[PDB]
Amino acid sequence: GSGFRKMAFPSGKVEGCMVQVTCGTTTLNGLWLDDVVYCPRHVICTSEDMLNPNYEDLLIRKSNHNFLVQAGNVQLRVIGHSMQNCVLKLKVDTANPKTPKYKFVRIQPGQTFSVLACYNGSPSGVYQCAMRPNFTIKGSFLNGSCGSVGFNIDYDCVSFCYMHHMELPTGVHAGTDLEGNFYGPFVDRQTAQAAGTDTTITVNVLAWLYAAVINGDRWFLNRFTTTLNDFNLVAMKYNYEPLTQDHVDILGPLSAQTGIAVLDMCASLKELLQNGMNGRTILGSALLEDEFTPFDVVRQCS
Amino acid sequence: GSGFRKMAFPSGKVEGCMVQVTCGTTTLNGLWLDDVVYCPRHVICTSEDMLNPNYEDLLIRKSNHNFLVQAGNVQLRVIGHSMQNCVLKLKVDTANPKTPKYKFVRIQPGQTFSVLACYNGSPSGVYQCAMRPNFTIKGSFLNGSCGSVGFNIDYDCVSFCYMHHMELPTGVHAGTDLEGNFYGPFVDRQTAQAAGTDTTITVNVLAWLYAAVINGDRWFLNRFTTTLNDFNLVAMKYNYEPLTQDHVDILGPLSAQTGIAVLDMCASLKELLQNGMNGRTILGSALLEDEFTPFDVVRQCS
Ligand SMILES: *[C@@](O)(c1nc2c(F)cccc2s1)[C@H](C[C@@H]1CCNC1=O)NC(=O)[C@H](CC(C)C)NC(=O)c1cc2c(OC)ccc(F)c2[nH]1
Ligand SMILES: *[C@@](O)(c1nc2c(F)cccc2s1)[C@H](C[C@@H]1CCNC1=O)NC(=O)[C@H](CC(C)C)NC(=O)c1cc2c(OC)ccc(F)c2[nH]1
Repeated sequence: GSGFRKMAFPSGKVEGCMVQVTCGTTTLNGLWLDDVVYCPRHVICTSEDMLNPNYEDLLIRKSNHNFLVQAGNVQLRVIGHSMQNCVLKLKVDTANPKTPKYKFVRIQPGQTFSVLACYNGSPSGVYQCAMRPNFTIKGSFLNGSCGSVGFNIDYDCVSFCYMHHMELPTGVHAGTDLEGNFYGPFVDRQTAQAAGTDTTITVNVLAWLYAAVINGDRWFLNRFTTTLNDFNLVAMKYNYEPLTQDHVDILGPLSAQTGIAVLDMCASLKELLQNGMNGRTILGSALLEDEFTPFDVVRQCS
Repeated sequence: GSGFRKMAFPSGKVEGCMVQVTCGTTTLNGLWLDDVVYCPRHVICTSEDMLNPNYEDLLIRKSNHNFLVQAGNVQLRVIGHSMQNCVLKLKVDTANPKTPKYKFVRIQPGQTFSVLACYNGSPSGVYQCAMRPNFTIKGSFLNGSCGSVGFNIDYDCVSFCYMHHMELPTGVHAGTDLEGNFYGPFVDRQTAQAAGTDTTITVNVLAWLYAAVINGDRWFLNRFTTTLNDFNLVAMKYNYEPLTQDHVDILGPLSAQTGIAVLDMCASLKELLQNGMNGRTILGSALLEDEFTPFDVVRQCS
């Protein structure tokens, strides 16, 4: 009721769409919706192609009949293929009977989603992640994970937002939306790529402070307010992400529920940043949590 | 390498089993396997009853027609009912086509499982919990969550280990196995109930220290070793469970993968208990985490 546990969405509706896609001996995960399978285009790369592939040229050598698509051990015959940015669309001869109501959405930095981690078309586990401000995710992914998807569920409709492509040297992860456009500055090639410096997701820290208040932990409230501009300028000095107008908007329901204005909570956070945690804790921890969204708090705390 | 997240089992095989069970104005969740629906017996209760319910009496006072079972928006027909401890078994006349392979297990304290949180028969979220040494679980359960289940998945077999009954005043949770026997000293009546004192699950803290090493977080390591007995003396002083030789053996794979002997890792943990974490974090946490088992770590980190 107030465990503030990271909670994933139930994965069944996505489990019902996971397939494997093979070229030669390279097998990736794909997403089967209606009569189309979406997967990372680099399923077509050999070891020698991967360092700087010419995807257009590599694809020229591929026919429908070189792609093995399987649902478990059942083959789906490919009847068409095209490349859209960094994903392959394979048209197949069978419409997925388990296709949920779905959309493809591009998530915003700081938003969260569930990841269904899959190996050889086979679901291994589900966890919740945030899209960091530098457009990486702190996932958990082994060899074989590429094509695993991230999603949100809204009353029976699955919003697909992420497909996995890459691990960076820092151990973080990078990927695309379901139209194949990378989040952040990354490219699908076998190089060491550097992420921007990561920042704290301010909007989620504020959600967490609201959640603390809702559960009666409110020692850190002060009597002051701030302007949004002033707060944002101070936030950046502490490696906190500035608030957007969307962020202020989504804290509105939590503001209404506690009666504490968004900018009063910002002024309370501002004092915690400047004065430190005093020694004390909040909902148990001396660490401020930044991967609980306003929506997550609303969903699991009121 | 992998990264490291609190990971639940894909919940699809359990979502296909969830139904809604109503008796009077009480609605909760049931689990529909073959031609039986399992749910918490106190669906049969109205308000007065709930303080000192005589369940045998209450159950003989019901007929099959009093039980409204719904799968989606299709009423199932109840043709039979019995009671097994705190669980009600409703025989229906239609078998569940999505019934997975399953068994019913009673887990030991320290073991983890996934919880599919449900409301009105509808899956809402999934998360990973551990059975605490005081037989509570730290979940996120609200009104309407009763009948939600916990489970592990073992090679396409679902092991059901938990059904949800109660929130304690402290905000932790209590429930039964699928045989209807409570974990811990709790009772299904409408009263405020305290738990015994909790302890930290030491074998899990060690597994998580191994996960930290595998993911490149090493500051807490030291050159020392301890005996198992001396480790246990200190552990028990700090309210940590004793580590058995069986625990040592189960950490073997992670020991091998990292080249850190179990009793070396115990010396690290002893220094963390005595000296604290001195402002640093491990895998982003400022507290020692005890809700990953050795198997959880192995399965996730190779
Ligand atoms: C995928 O699972 C993919 N694996 C393959 C494959 F084996 C053959 C062809 C295509 C693909 S996609 C994998 C997921 C990684 C694996 C480790 N944890 C992960 O999340 N993605 C990769 O292996 C990608 C593949 C490119 C998109 C073509 N490469 C990297 O993630 C990668 C390469 C790197 C180098 O190269 C010199 C240096 C440092 C580095 F951090 C790095 N990362
Ligand atoms: C269930 O979902 C159930 N709800 C009902 C119900 F509304 C009517 C009849 C039967 C049931 S089972 C719910 C889950 C709880 C609700 C809050 N968060 C949860 O996880 N379980 C309960 O409400 C149980 C029911 C008993 C088993 C009979 N009761 C408690 O959890 C409960 C009762 C408490 C009191 O009673 C005076 C005091 C303090 C307290 F913390 C407490 N908890």
